[PDB]
Amino acid sequence: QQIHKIRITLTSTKVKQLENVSANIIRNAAQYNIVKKGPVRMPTKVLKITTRKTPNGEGSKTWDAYEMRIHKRVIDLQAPASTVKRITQITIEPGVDVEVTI
Amino acid sequence: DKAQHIVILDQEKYDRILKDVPTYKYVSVSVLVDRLKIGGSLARVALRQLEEDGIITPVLKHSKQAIYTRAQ
Amino acid sequence: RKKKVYTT
Amino acid sequence: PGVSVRDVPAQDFINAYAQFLQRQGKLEVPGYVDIVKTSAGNDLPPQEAETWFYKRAASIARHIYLRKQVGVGALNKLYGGAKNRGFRPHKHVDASGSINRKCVQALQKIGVLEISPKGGRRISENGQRDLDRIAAQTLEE
Amino acid sequence: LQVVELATTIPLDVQEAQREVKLFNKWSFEDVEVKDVSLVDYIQIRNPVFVSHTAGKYASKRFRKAQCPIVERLTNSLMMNGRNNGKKLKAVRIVKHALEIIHVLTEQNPIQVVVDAIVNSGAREDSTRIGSSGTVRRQAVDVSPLRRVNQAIALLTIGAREASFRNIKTIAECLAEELINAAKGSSTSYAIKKKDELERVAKSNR
Amino acid sequence: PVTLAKVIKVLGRTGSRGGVTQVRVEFLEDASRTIVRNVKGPVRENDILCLMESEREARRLR
Amino acid sequence: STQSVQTFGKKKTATAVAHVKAGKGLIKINGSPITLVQPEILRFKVYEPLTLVGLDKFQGIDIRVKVTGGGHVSQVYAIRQAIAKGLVAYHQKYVDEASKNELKKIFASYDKTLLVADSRRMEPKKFGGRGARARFQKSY
Amino acid sequence: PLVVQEQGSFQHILRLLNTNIDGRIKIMYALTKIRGVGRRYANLVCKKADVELTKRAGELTQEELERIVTIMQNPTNYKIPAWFLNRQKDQVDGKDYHVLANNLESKLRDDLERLKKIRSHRGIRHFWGLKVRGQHTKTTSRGR
Amino acid sequence: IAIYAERVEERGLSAAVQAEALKAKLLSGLPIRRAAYGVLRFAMGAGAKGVEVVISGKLRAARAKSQKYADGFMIHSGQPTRDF
Amino acid sequence: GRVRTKTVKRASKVLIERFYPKLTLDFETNKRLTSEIAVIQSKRLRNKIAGYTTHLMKRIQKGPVRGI
RNA sequence: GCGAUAACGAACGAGACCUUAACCUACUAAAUAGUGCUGCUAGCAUUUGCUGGUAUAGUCACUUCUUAGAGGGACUAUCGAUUUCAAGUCGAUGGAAGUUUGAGGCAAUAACAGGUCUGUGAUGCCCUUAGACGUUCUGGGCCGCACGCGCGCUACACUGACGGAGCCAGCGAGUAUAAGCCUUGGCCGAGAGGUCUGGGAAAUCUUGUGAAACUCCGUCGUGCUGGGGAUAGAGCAUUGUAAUUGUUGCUCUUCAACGAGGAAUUCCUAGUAAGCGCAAGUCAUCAGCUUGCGUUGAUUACGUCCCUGCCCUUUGUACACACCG
Ligand SMILES: [Mg+2]
Ligand SMILES: [Mg+2]
Ligand SMILES: [Mg+2]
Ligand SMILES: [Mg+2]
Ligand SMILES: [Mg+2]
Ligand SMILES: [Mg+2]
Ligand SMILES: [Mg+2]
Ligand SMILES: [Mg+2]
Ligand SMILES: [Mg+2]
Ligand SMILES: [Mg+2]
Ligand SMILES: [Mg+2]
Ligand SMILES: [Mg+2]
Ligand SMILES: [Mg+2]
Ligand SMILES: [Mg+2]
Ligand SMILES: [Mg+2]
Ligand SMILES: [Mg+2]
Ligand SMILES: [Mg+2]
Ligand SMILES: [Mg+2]
Ligand SMILES: [Mg+2]
Ligand SMILES: [Mg+2]
Ligand SMILES: [Mg+2]
Ligand SMILES: [Mg+2]
Ligand SMILES: [Mg+2]
Ligand SMILES: [Mg+2]
Ligand SMILES: [Mg+2]
Ligand SMILES: [Mg+2]
Ligand SMILES: [Mg+2]
Ligand SMILES: [Mg+2]
Repeated sequence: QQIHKIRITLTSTKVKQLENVSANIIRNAAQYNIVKKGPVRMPTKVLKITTRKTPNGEGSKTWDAYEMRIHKRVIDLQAPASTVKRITQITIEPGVDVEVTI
Repeated sequence: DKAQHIVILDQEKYDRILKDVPTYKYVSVSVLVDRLKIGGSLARVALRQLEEDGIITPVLKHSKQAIYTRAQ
Repeated sequence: RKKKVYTT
Repeated sequence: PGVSVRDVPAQDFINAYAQFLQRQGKLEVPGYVDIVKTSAGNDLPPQEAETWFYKRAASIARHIYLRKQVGVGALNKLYGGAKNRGFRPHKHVDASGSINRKCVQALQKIGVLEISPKGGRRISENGQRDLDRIAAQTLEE
Repeated sequence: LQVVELATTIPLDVQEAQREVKLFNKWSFEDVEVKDVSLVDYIQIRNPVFVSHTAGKYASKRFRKAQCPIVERLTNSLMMNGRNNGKKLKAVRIVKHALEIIHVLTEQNPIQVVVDAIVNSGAREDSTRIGSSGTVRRQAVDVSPLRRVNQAIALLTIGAREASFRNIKTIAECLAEELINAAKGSSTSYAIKKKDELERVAKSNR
Repeated sequence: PVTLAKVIKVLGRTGSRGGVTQVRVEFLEDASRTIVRNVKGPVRENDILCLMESEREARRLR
Repeated sequence: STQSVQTFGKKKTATAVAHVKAGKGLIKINGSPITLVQPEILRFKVYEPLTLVGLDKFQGIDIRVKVTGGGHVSQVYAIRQAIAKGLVAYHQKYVDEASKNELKKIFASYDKTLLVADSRRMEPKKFGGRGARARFQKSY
Repeated sequence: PLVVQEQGSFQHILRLLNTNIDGRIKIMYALTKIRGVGRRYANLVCKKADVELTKRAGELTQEELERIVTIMQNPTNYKIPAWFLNRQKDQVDGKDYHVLANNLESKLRDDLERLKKIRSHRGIRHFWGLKVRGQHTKTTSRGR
Repeated sequence: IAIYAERVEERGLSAAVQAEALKAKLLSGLPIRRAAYGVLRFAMGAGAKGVEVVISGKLRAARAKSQKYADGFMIHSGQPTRDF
Repeated sequence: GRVRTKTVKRASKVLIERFYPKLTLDFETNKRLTSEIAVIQSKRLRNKIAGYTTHLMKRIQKGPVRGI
């Protein structure tokens, strides 16, 4: 249990904090001589819900079209497990959630 | 209702076909039906053999359309 | 009009 | 230079492989081929009663040649067509499973295909050998 | 005469084209005559095409249709009556077959006959209506070359469409009969009855 | 006896629905006797359109 | 390696990735000869980029394309664009640019879609009708 | 595989199962005139009788005509599947049957009183001449 | 879970606080005009670019009415309404 | 139509009255100059303001313009 | 907007703005995307070639195709015409894009007795509150059929029906001790459908959703015909406690009006109309419905106030609860 090929999966609704955490981890993986693969932009998922505007059923048939974009990025690191987890706490962000899988 | 096109080929019509089709600028399924009074299915088998017998030259080959001309 | 009427 | 299946038109290659497979006679034909319709969406059985099974097996062999581990469920969708629902709009419906499963099973006992790892049905070591042969005897005219 | 072969072999007959672009490698444009001075700029035969299917953008500006090939304008008008909209590949088949029938008959160049049938089918004066909110007040007016050309294609294909309805004669050879008769100016053909009747009414309004 | 007249000036849309256009025509031969006439279809300048009858002018249409 | 250029042509959704390598002139569609295009009535659309310049231009190069997406007709226009762009792109990189500008002149003078992808895309559908502009029939 | 001629052998009008069949119709579609014989059924009895479908009705000889009416009357005896039959799992004797021209309306009728005799809901609506399969009648089927 | 309570820095710029404050005044029987102008001036005093208050309902009268109280500069259409 | 609005017409003519010597008849040069002269919130309004300023510059060399 | 100007200079709305589609061989990377090479490997002619499989260690190379973030790119750019030489408009050239680049989202000042208390543990008041008008259980009804009307789907055939064969998208969705999701692959079954394993909480698997129109080759041959598939009889499965008033699907049989539709009237200008299917929503089951998506893809204007509706100006008014005066 030392140096491993380690995956960090990043998902969030907003891209600004996602790219800051992504760049900050990449920055810390640069000055630290750790070979890295990423970030990989997964195809963004558009969660769309189309309801009727009318609470009742009177009027012209008008519809809302709500959206919820989900952006997912995965980054591959080659480092021991202790090093990668402390990197996560350095780049902790409320919006972006992190899951680590070996 | 008035069509009553002949579907069985007798001998009087057979040699009349071989005597009339060569003297045509353009023969097709409808041309055979229109003037020889034979049915569409009987026209299609007549065209496929008349080409095999050399009397008729195939201008264009197609399932829905058979364009033929005289070979003389 | 209406008025719940009983039988049993 | 050589000849492959991909170098010959599909429509007249199958008409040639169908002719060989019928004259060879070794393909086992199930007993209901004179009764059944190819798909539940169809309304009539095939018009070429004597030869339709051979031609469909020829089509199945060629289609499997060009791909990797195609299943039998995928074959039903491929040969399926638009069903004639009376007043409701048309819809795509899959073909009959037994006809396709018997063909691939029949093709499996003639030596052209076999069950591939991770699902599907691969083409046999000899399956490539004999299809490419038929292609050569197709284009000489 | 230069019979090249590539590694991907190319048939002999199709190689006979680095020479001239003939429609359906049979129909040359070199020998074609818009036999009317007034429609030369609106019957486009200067740019040869192989197949009457270009998928161009001729509906963006106002007069881009005059730049569309004349055969492609004819095959566009065939796919009508709901069930045929968007079926261009079927429409090209009718045109390809129609030209061969026009070739075996009268032996002329099939696309020359098409040009003759279009110039002879467009009415030169149509009587437009100028009714002031209901009353009948017909007035005779002139016809522009563009509307003259494109109404000819509309009338020629409409007549062929109705002649092939519930008739053993196929649409390709109903179009051939419609085009051949109108090309030679015969009054038996549809779209020549209409053109004369249009120009006849215009004479009854001046 | 049809006469051909090239158009040299598009005056404007006339008629009740605007479907007819006033245009200024000039004859191909004998480049004179310029006449104002009405035309049904879409018209640009320099369009070669023939006249069944020549001896008639045009004015605004209803 | 060798003189290899890779390009692509596009129609509505169809995209034809052209691998114009060099060689004896091998030209295949998804591993199949162009002599076997399925739409016979449209077989001359992919023959146009060949006969316009002359088959002698393809002696030294071999082209292998992989076309996916779109529809039957939309794929034909994607293939002919990948071929036309691939021939031009090879000349710009491995031949003098005088010849590349010559080839580009004949192609553009015949059909813009040989080199320029059509920008038309499907209009989105709007509610209140079955189509982009079409609306449900109204009654009074 | 080529045009052939005949004289005096064609029979313009046929009589099968007390039904008149036009002799110039193709055999597969001529039998569909017999009520109780559809296109799907006529295709199989001709294939079971080794009568190639490329023959018109009048082309057939007497030997073939009797061979067809025998198969239609005994379908199960000619490897005709039970599920392919008109009247399978019969009400009274429980065997698979295929009713034909004159027998069809008799047992179709016998089914109607059998529904009406027990006075079921489906039988009642059949008596009224209304739709029995749950169709709405509020706005459709207003002719007469 | 841990909950922290934090004071809003600029109470005048929060429409939620201003709407809750207005309700606590209207429920005390204070007149609408005196109550409405109490949020118009409180919002602007905090530095808002603009503010508009609409109060709808019924007050002693059987018929219901709505009154708008604008002030300053207000934008209405487009994305900036989602930002500012 | 392509009628420019007032937010682009008046903002462009303030530039000419203020930075005429540094302006020119080339849109590309003008486009870069106005990114360091004005604070434009959106790129599209940048290439509009400069595109109408170029038209005015092209018009000033042919005679006097109204409003500048 | 130009311009005219007792007005000058402004604000909201419009426009700007935001989302999406179309370009980038110019950056940034990608074993959940793709490719060439390379290992290993198959078939066909042997010329070293042409088609493949395999490849999560070849511990390869690359980012064009695929994905998305930072940017760049179009501003009517240049040139011709017209114009008060102004705002502008029409043509070309270049261009991925020159109709606001295409399409949408948001959208002012006031207002309607417009529609909803049948969306709300949103509500004032009135009614009821134990034989309830609360709530629950069983069964029926909301589908009920002499009729009038509206949104639509099939069709009236040959530019077509079938029968084989060819075989191409995009928008999306998907589960656990549940209360059961998407389901390939194999095996049975004519079908509908059944069964055994496995993958996938997902660019990984379903899925290239191998969709339909479409195309080729055949049968049919103007015939209420092989168009059309109502109505009905008999039978086989699925979902569900429960299918009778057939949930739906499948098999055989019956095979009706309809032979292009009067007076009237609707929608629509470019990837648009029209066909043609597919997905998501409702959903245990049922899509002839909507919301989207893509395949094939036109005719005809690019004009006008003649009809119709709305806006502005002038005008009349005994109306202002404003002609429902
Ligand atoms: Mg299919
Ligand atoms: Mg099929
Ligand atoms: Mg149909
Ligand atoms: Mg149907
Ligand atoms: Mg604003
Ligand atoms: Mg806006
Ligand atoms: Mg504003
Ligand atoms: Mg891998
Ligand atoms: Mg390899
Ligand atoms: Mg817009
Ligand atoms: Mg009311
Ligand atoms: Mg309530
Ligand atoms: Mg309530
Ligand atoms: Mg609710
Ligand atoms: Mg109770
Ligand atoms: Mg109801
Ligand atoms: Mg009922
Ligand atoms: Mg509606
Ligand atoms: Mg016909
Ligand atoms: Mg078919
Ligand atoms: Mg996938
Ligand atoms: Mg019938
Ligand atoms: Mg039925
Ligand atoms: Mg109308
Ligand atoms: Mg109307
Ligand atoms: Mg239900
Ligand atoms: Mg559904
Ligand atoms: Mg007044």
